[PDB]
Amino acid sequence: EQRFNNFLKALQEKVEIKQLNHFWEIVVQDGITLITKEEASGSSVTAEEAKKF
Repeated sequence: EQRFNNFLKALQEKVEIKQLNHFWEIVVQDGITLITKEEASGSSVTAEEAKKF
């Protein structure tokens, strides 16, 4: 859970800089579901609320 969670955070941060003809804007509007890492609690929910927007 935690290793893939921080990996997901790293890769979503990385994809959040490629400004192309199509990019993570679709992933932005994909915020209808879990788009931020969550391991058990604590830093998980805090990072979720921080990266919700």
